[PDB]
Amino acid sequence: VLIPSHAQGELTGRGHKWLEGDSLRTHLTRVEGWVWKNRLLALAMVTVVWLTLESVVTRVAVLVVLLCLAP
Amino acid sequence: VLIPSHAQGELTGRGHKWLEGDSLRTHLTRVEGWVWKNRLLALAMVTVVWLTLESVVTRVAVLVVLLCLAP
Amino acid sequence: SRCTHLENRDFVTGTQGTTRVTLVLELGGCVTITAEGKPSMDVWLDAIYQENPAQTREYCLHAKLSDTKVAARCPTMGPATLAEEHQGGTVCKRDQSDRGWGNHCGLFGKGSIVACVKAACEAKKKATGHVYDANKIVYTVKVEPHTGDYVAANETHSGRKTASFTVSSEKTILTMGEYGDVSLLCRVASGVDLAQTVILELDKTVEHLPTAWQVHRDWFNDLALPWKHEGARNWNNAERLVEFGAPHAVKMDVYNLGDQTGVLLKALAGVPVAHIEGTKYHLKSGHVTCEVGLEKLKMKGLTYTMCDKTKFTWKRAPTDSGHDTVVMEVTFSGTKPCRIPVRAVAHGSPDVNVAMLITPNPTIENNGGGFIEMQLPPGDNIIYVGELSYQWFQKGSSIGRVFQKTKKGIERLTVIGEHAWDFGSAGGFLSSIGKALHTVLGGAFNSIFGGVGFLPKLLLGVALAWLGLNMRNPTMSMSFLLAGVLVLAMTL
Amino acid sequence: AVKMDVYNLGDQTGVLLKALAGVPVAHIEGTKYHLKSGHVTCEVGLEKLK
Amino acid sequence: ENPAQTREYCLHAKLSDTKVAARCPTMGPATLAEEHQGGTVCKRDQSDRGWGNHCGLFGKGSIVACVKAACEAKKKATGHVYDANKIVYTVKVEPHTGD
Ligand SMILES: *[C@@H]1O[C@H](CO)[C@@H](O)[C@H](O)[C@H]1NC(C)=O
Repeated sequence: VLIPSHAQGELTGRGHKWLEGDSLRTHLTRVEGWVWKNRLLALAMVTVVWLTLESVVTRVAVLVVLLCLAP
Repeated sequence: VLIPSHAQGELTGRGHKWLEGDSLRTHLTRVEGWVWKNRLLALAMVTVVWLTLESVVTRVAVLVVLLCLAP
Repeated sequence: SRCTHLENRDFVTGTQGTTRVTLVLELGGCVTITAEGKPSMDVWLDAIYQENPAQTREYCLHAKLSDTKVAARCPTMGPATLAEEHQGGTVCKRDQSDRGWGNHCGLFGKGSIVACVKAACEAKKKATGHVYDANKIVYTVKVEPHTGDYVAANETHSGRKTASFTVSSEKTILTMGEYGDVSLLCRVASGVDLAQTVILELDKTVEHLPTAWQVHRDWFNDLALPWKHEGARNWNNAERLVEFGAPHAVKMDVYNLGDQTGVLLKALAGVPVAHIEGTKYHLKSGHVTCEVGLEKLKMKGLTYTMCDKTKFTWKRAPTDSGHDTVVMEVTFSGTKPCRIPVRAVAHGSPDVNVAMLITPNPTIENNGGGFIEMQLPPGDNIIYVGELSYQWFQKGSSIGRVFQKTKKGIERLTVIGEHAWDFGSAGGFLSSIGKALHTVLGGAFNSIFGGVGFLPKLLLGVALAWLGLNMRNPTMSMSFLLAGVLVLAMTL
Repeated sequence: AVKMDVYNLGDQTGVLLKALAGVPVAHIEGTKYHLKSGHVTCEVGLEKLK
Repeated sequence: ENPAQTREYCLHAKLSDTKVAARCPTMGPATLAEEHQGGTVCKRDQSDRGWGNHCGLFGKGSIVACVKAACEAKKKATGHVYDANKIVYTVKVEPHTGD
């Protein structure tokens, strides 16, 4: 079984709607779930910033991407 | 409201399990979700390859990551 | 021989001297012990259960909502309260409406509002968890010897002896008829890690679902569902199924999230199931390091006569066993009991016995006998049961069965096999160091990397390998080892 | 080897309800299927008012 | 007022008439009459028959199971569409009468 969400549509809305206050904040609780429960691996992410190729623009574009990879 | 999966857990097994040929392939079918519904984006990632990058090694690390990030 | 019934079978030799075989009995597995001078045994982990164990956090999947009570106030006229805000089993959320004048407030603005429901649970939708106490857990090892009889799955074998294995409970001397006896030194808490093993139970009376599962405890206590213990009238975290919207100046409406069963069932993707039989909560996966002594055993019926070579009849034709061995069933018609002159030749003008007999000294009893298992080299072979003979072309290969034993040995090394380096017996600079090289490796790779997922197991490892490519110091270029580790170790 | 067991995936209601994050709701007053959000263009003539 | 409707989806499958055909590895992969109706789900597979279930040979025992995938009561995810023939946009206008 697969269902993707209705994040694709997000068509209208000026009446009543669903949990859009906590829809994008589902993922913001997931990734913080990857942080607060895997603190050793969360501190493993620092070894890419100040040790590997720290080119200015391509720091955050690797960091936030790698944090948001883990579903 | 979110229950995390057993992507995380994965204790043991010589008995019977739920979906071992689909746990890895739920995400692969979701990629088919971001391809079959988004054939225009299937064309939009071509211009990533041959017109912008010129960085043959890192091209796969762009394409695959930008597909898997799409939930 | 119950080991013939299922695919996951392991053969363990016994030399002259080696009498205390340390096995690792895996659930849904079967180990055939062979020994030069001893009759062959079949020892297996049969069941892992505990009768009505201490149940942990229950959960609610489908919410029952009734007596919905909403009160609203003006902004500066004493924000809204209810008597059911503080009652048990109630979910409330304080909010602020937009009070106009039809709802009759003297002022505009953000008048406070609250909605409360008697958030009970729907019947028989409880996701009940259970944990195994090591003080009262029961491992079960049934030992069947190769009697030469054959018994199917519908029937139970007579000589199949059974011993229960708890902590009030050490090692069993099983009376194996006239074969001698066998000892089963098993260990209780050094099987399944019972601290991080939670038996999830949904409605067992629902027909088309597995009865129980086996989930990780830190996974189990990080669920965002309403939870309680046994006998609790009310729930904790009951607000994780009940949702509210914005109000419209008088009422905020309540919207249940319905049933969340399938959300749980998707979330058990790759979890071993478990069985419930009344009071017993069996497992369907697991392992145990039972040291089995071959000490009291002796070859039964050495004093028996030899059967007539003429009077052998096939009750059943030979065939491939699935484990690159040959099984069969003969019937002797003359004087019983006696010993069966089983030999197999190589079909190269041999008159040479190549019958690596799994069951040594096959005998015909007065009530049965004839089930013979043997391993053969590849090619044409003739298996002589006395003067009775039959052609056999063995489908295996010369290195194919060795490659099959390595194909066993690799898939043995699952998380069962991560612990199971004691499948031999005190190898010293082979097996005891085999524990050392893999326990500090797999154990450290269970502290971290346990709770990461197949996607980062297949991508973060290759990313760290790619950082091995993009490395300044050539001395620090041994972070390319993470390619060889993280793409191979935790990818099976 | 005898009984390949078949397993339902149970109810998938909440699964679908997690897929409706950001949806506008719609009321049903029996016969009518109301929307709660939308848009239209109208023209308002006030020359016939006083 | 009650438009047309599209694809419905059943969120809770009602399984019934669950039958499994199995055969010894070279003893004819078994036909089932239950495959040939709609609302039935079947899947072929290769198990490993022993002599614990009364065969003559071992190997890849052919096996297939079937069910009748009905639906549960009022557990339909009914999709609708619009026909502009019966669509109504209601506009109420209220002046300022002083009340
Ligand atoms: C057990 O024995 C009977 C007697 O012949 C046999 O017909 C039956 O198939 C067996 N039971 C099962 C479940 O296979």
